[PDB]
Amino acid sequence: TTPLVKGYVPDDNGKFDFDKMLEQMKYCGFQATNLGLAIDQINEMLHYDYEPKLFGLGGGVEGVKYKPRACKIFLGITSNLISSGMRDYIRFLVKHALVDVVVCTAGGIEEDFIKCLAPTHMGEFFHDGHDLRKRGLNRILIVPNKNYCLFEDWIMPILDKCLEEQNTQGTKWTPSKLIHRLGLEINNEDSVWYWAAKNNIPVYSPALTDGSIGDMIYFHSYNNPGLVLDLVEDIRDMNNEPLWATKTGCIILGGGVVKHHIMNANLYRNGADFVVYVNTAHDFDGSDSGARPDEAVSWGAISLEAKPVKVYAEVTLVLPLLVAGSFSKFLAE
Amino acid sequence: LVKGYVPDDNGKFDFDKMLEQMKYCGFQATNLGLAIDQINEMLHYDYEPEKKLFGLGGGVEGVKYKPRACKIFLGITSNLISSGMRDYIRFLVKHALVDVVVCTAGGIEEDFIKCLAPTHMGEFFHDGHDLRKRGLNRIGNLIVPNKNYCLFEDWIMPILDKCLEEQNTQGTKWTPSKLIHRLGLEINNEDSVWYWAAKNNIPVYSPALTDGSIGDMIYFHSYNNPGLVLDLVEDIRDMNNEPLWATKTGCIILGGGVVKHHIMNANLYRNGADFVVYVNTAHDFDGSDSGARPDEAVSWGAISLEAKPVKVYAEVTLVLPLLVAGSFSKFLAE
Amino acid sequence: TPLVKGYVPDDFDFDKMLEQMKYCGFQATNLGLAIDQINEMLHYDYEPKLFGLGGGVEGVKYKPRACKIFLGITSNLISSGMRDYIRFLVKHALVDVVVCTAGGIEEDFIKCLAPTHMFHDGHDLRKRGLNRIGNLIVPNKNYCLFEDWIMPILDKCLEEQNTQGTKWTPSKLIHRLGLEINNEDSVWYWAAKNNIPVYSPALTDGSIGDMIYFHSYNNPGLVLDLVEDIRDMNNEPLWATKTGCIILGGGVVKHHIMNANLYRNGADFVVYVNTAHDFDGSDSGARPDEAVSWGAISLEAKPVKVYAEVTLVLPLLVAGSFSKFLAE
Amino acid sequence: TPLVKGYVPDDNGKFDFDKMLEQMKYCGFQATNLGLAIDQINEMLHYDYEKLFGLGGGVEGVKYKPRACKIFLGITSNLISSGMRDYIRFLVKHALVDVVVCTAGGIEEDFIKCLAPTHMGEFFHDGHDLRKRGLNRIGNLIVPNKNYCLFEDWIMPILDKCLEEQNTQGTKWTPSKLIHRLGLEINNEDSVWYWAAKNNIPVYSPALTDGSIGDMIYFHSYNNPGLVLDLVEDIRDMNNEPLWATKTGCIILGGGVVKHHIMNANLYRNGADFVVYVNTAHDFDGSDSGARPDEAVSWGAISLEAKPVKVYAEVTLVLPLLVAGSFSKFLAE
Amino acid sequence: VNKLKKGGYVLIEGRPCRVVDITKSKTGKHGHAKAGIAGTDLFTGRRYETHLPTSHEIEVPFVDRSDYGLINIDDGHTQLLTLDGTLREDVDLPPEGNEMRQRVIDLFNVCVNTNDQVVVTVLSSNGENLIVDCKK
Ligand SMILES: NC(=O)c1ccc[n+]([C@@H]2O[C@H](COP(=O)([O-])OP(=O)(O)OC[C@H]3O[C@@H](n4cnc5c(N)ncnc54)[C@H](O)[C@@H]3O)[C@@H](O)[C@H]2O)c1
Ligand SMILES: NC(=O)c1ccc[n+]([C@@H]2O[C@H](COP(=O)([O-])OP(=O)(O)OC[C@H]3O[C@@H](n4cnc5c(N)ncnc54)[C@H](O)[C@@H]3O)[C@@H](O)[C@H]2O)c1
Ligand SMILES: NC(=O)c1ccc[n+]([C@@H]2O[C@H](COP(=O)([O-])OP(=O)(O)OC[C@H]3O[C@@H](n4cnc5c(N)ncnc54)[C@H](O)[C@@H]3O)[C@@H](O)[C@H]2O)c1
Ligand SMILES: NC(=O)c1ccc[n+]([C@@H]2O[C@H](COP(=O)([O-])OP(=O)(O)OC[C@H]3O[C@@H](n4cnc5c(N)ncnc54)[C@H](O)[C@@H]3O)[C@@H](O)[C@H]2O)c1
Repeated sequence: TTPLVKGYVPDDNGKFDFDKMLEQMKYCGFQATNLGLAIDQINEMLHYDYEPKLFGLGGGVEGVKYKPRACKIFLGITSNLISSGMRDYIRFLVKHALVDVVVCTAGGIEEDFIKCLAPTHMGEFFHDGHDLRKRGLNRILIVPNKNYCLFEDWIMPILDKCLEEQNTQGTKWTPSKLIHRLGLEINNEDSVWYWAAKNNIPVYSPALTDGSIGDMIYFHSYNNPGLVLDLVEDIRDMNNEPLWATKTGCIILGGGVVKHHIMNANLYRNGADFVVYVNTAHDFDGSDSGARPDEAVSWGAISLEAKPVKVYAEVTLVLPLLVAGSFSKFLAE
Repeated sequence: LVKGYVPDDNGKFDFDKMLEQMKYCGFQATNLGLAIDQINEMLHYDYEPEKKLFGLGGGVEGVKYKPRACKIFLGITSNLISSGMRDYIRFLVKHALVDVVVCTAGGIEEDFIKCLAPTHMGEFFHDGHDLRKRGLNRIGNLIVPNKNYCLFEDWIMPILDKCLEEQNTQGTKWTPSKLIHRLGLEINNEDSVWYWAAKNNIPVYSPALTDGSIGDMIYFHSYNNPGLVLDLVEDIRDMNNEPLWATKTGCIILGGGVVKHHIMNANLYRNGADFVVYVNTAHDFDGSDSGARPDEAVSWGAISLEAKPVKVYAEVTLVLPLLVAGSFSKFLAE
Repeated sequence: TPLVKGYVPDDFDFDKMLEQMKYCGFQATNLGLAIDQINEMLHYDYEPKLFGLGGGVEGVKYKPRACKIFLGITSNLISSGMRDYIRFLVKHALVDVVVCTAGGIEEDFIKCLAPTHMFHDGHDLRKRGLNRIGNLIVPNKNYCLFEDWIMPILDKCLEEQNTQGTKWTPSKLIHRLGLEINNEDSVWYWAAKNNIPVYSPALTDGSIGDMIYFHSYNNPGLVLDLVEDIRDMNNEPLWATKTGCIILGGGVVKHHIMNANLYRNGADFVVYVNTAHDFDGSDSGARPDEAVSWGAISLEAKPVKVYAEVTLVLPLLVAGSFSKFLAE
Repeated sequence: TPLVKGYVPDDNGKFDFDKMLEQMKYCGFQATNLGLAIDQINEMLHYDYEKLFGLGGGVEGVKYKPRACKIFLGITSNLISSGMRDYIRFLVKHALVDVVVCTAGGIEEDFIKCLAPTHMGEFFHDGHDLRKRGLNRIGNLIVPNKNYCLFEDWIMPILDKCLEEQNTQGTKWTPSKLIHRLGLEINNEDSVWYWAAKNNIPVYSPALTDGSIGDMIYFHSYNNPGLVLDLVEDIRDMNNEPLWATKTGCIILGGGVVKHHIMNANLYRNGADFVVYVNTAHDFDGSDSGARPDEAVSWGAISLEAKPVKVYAEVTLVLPLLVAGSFSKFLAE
Repeated sequence: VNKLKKGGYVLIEGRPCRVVDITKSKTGKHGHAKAGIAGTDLFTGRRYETHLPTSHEIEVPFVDRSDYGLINIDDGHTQLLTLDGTLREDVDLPPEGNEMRQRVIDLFNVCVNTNDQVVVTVLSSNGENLIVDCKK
């Protein structure tokens, strides 16, 4: 008495209905069943409400529409998603304050600010590593060497004012606080970080030193000594983020420290209510990145009530449909 | 230039616009946009120097057909016909946009079984012992029931007896492809991909036809009525001869295995395929043919050196709907 | 629940490390448990059907087993240096039957005429007349050497079919070829001398099939009948009490042995070594539980899969199990 | 243009395990890499040129080895939970490994194993069932619940003492310094960290808060406020570690934060010299974990002269042969 | 903490706090079993966070709501008539920003030459007390 496999047949006339393909992705089978179930989990998150905290209130910027939600949404993004064309589908999620908190790796924090400062070039996976070094081109998708130098000119002043403020006004800086101040400083509507500063969305990176930001902190300390970043205050803030909400949902795209920090934080909450994982990793090696949603339920990161969905696919293919079949419909609605 | 489509602030999303920029999103999405490009070139290859046109079709009334100068081969692994991608495949055969299909024994058996009864959906992590205890068979997250395979036995056994009778009296020599052309003509359900291939004279070749449900049936029939002979020698001459006349060759391999090799070996005769799109989930580090990159295939002269091969590393269930939407549907309307 | 303790290196004994592999976790746990499954197959005796009797060749040690062993090798394995470990298994009749694709069958015969050699640009390899499989490249000259040897045997097989009415199949041709190579180096020669059947239902899918195509336009009427071969391959597992499958790789080789074991209602012992995952829905990627679902593996049996390249796992597997049997 | 020749076993029944290893480079595919890897580890040990390393702490009853080689071991949390801990303990006891770089979970596991051991399992168990029975899962290895309470009781007094020194003697704590103190405190020969503390082997985990130790730091902060962990001082120490060496050799078993931290640090000397990566990952996703040594060459992390070797396998299978073919020969030598 | 229902009282950091939040964890990697209790100070309206184990108890502060007749505004302490009939000048008007302060005075004034008296409310926790409501 279970559902029947059935694809949507293409139109004889030739005007394909992309809307009808999206609806029938769930019944195709294999990884398409996952994409359809992934759309369903996010739809439950955006349209959640109860009769007694409101989230997605936003910062009340004019000319922008926000809709209130009873669900808190944590988005885990690896550096790849803030380096690929998935930035346009994440800026939209932050601008309308559809995501309450973001946790990102340090290269991703550095990429948004460099992207707003300068553009990214296209390239191939099979490119000679030795040659790319001679041309000073990094690889991930080519982000040029000159790009980081423009970023260095921007970040160094904010830290110097942070050092001046720390000694004079007793401001104890942490990694999250540097990013929120850095996002306010960019003042570019292109940035996902500017919108989080305007809409009061906290961004947390536990290894902020691992990345371009950490090298700039290192050079500044020799020139201006004594800057201190306290992880103890940051772990106090991050762990408390899930405790407040009636329900919390985790859209972790990619794997790594970001998968673990959001899942670890949800332990204090007894487990995340809803979750979607999109990555290209397998559980055979015993790694955390490839660990299936089942392993996360083992240590209490996922609520036993939840029905976690993992799409075993590159995010660049799965997310564009995921925004189309969930967030776009609710905001316009 | 790396780029993306911003879903509109008023929630206006053009799915067409999402598909149009895929090429510029980066990573695997670039490969999906590039894949749509080569498949479109195959449909639009019609050119001018008699002239050889492919896709003329069965001539059946009430169905649109369009003539093309380029000859297109489709490699389908058995899982794809079990998957909902069968409906997208039926569209190519019905309009005869694909000239020849190379499909393994399991896929051939499934299209005829699908007409007889439907395949059920499920989860990858289900007990294998329990599934067997419930008399269910599993192909990934799909569950073809035990009763369904018996239905294929009832239909195929009479056609095979007629095949033996023709060999004894009219001296017919039966090869795997000929057996499927007769089977497709006799399905009598418009649902079958093979029914359309039979109607539009599309040759379907499985090298290991015994390696599947059809082979257990062939074996079981032999003991009751001995004498059937299936000659690979005739099939190898026909299948290798296929690529010669075509002005250009369009190789679309979805999956990997004997099917990737069978079509790829055949393309060596004319010195290589001219347009190739491979969608699969395998890596070359193990030296396998299945995971072999397009470059390994270029090494033995299976792909034209001139051709720009495209490999999308993804489950086909997610890449083919965009590939059909962005290429064949528009051309038929054009 | 057993503990996790790795071998403590002495402030090295490779044999002692192999004993603690079952206890080092992850894929090492499986390589250790896999060695155990191979050991169980060799040391199983049930009083009532002996197998591995051998060809009686003088100077060669052979041991009786109440166990029938099916070894499925993808073509890449015969191509690599794993050929020597596979040859050792057939010389001592440890493996009763072999299922291999036209590339492995062609490879053993071609290496005897000319040897295999050890990121390379694919276009450049065609320009140099080189065929690339992994990091192993087979020269284009090697294929011509196979052509000279196979053509006369094919002409003789047609002549026998025309006059003595012998009906040929893919397995028969491989045994005839093993008799012609007459080289103990060949895996197939020791299989033939020891009366070990080798099956390949897509034999036309490879160099042997391409060679058949060229032969037909010169000497027509040769028939390679699949109907007879399927009856022999499916009937191989029925007579014994126990059957063991060591499938190195996945595909036609995996499906043909497993499907045959359905006729005995399941294969008693199995070890799978392939770098493949179940997400794609593919037959190769399927873990043992999908194979159990059809009924190919006995429900009672405990299957083992090592998610690793065979090139790393098998040298330890022969060392950890078969070498002990010959020593015994 | 060498031949592909495998070892042929002896007819009598004797199999030389040494002779199997001699032909690995000549057996093809990943065996070729495992044999080629053994060569690079051998090159590191026998690279003595006219800068003192591997001297050790001079502990009695322990064999020690020569200088001219800094070795950085990029271990992940999974390996320490596995029985590869025995191989790592032997490697650091003899000081061939000059530096430890590992994630927070490996740091926590070594100590908990001292207090209590790990259990086996398998990859197929309802994650819900395991958690009901109070058992965490890491691949097929189960680390029991009690093992985390023993760690808390051991580290809590040490953290209070660390705060007292900052409050009274002004000691500025950073993540590496806390681990060295915990290494001395355990005073247990079984621990890999104890030997590093005795042999002055620095342990550098950049995101220490992402694990049990960080969760433990948070619960202490409420009862005893004001504990501060700085990343600014840690990045100065970790980044400068490659600079002081005749040559630098990386053995990154695994991927992620540990791969980037060792490689990024080696960018300081314009690129590391000898490297062996053993990780189950590929470059299609563009992830840091799956990157080929070639992408690392594009950043400048690997020296152009360096021959990077990556074995696309699981460390749990590659490592036992790897010590056998390289380090064991040197100690006896 | 086994009886710590929300809506009851606790002393957190020395400020009487009304429980408005509490989470309990069975056990886990985090460490041994812990519990986060949260409460808002009555005087400053500020929520605070604490983390503790089980099998323990937390200070509870005796707070009693108290109405007294407003007799005079003694320049910030106010004459207040107790139900007993004793006179207390200890209570001072609510501080600045607290709109209660304007609502006490404006209602004393509406009432001073009239026959209606103001009733104030001064919630009292030990020595601590503040006019939290007023009424004619
Ligand atoms: N581009 C980069 O990855 C990048 C850039 C700068 C620095 N770094 C540093 O590398 C370290 C580790 O990075 P991480 O924690 O983001 O992990 P990672 O980038 O190594 O990714 C780990 C896993 O995430 C998954 N994944 C990542 N990108 C994916 C994609 N596009 N599609 C599908 N799956 C994907 C894969 O399963 C992969 O194995 C951090 O310290 C980070 O600051 C990374
Ligand atoms: N459903 C079945 O696969 C099935 C059913 C019955 C019989 N058989 C028999 O099994 C034998 C081997 O089957 P095969 O040759 O089709 O190979 P296969 O199905 O085992 O697939 C081989 C490889 O193709 C690729 N692949 C498969 N499915 C894919 C997908 N959905 N998306 C992307 N890549 C994919 C992967 O690289 C995979 O490892 C044949 O003789 C066949 O008749 C299989
Ligand atoms: N050497 C060759 O690859 C070669 C040569 C000539 C012809 N062919 C033809 O190619 C067709 C398909 O080849 P196939 O069915 O033998 O296998 P395959 O290429 O379909 O392999 C299927 C899967 O098996 C696994 N695998 C293969 N070799 C492995 C190894 N050494 N270690 C670990 N895992 C391994 C991988 O997961 C791979 O994706 C056959 O019909 C064959 O005749 C191949
Ligand atoms: N045991 C744990 O995994 C564990 C425990 C507690 C905390 N954490 C936290 O998880 C985060 C990342 O987890 P991680 O450090 O385990 O890295 P990870 O799980 O991200 O590993 C990244 C990659 O390393 C490779 N890899 C991992 N294990 C391997 C193995 N056994 N053999 C071969 N390749 C292997 C794979 O490419 C994998 O995708 C860190 O912040 C860490 O503190 C992990």
